[PDB]
Order: sequence, then structure tokens, then C-alpha cells
Amino acid sequence: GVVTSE
Amino acid sequence: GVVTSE
Amino acid sequence: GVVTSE
Amino acid sequence: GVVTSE
Repeated sequence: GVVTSE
Repeated sequence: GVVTSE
Repeated sequence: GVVTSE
Repeated sequence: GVVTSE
């Protein structure tokens, strides 16, 4: 799946 | 942080 | 995830 | 048939 981290 | 598990 | 076809 | 998506 997708993890985005900022 | 993050952990995803599939 | 896990799938089995018999 | 088996199709898996994660």
C-alpha cells in the first residue's frame, strides 16, 4: 500500500 | 512513525 | 494476506 | 482463479 510521511 | 501490515 | 485454492 | 492485491 502507500505510506506518506512529512 | 508508521507501520502498515498486510 | 494468504489465499489457498484446493 | 486467484488474484491478490496489497
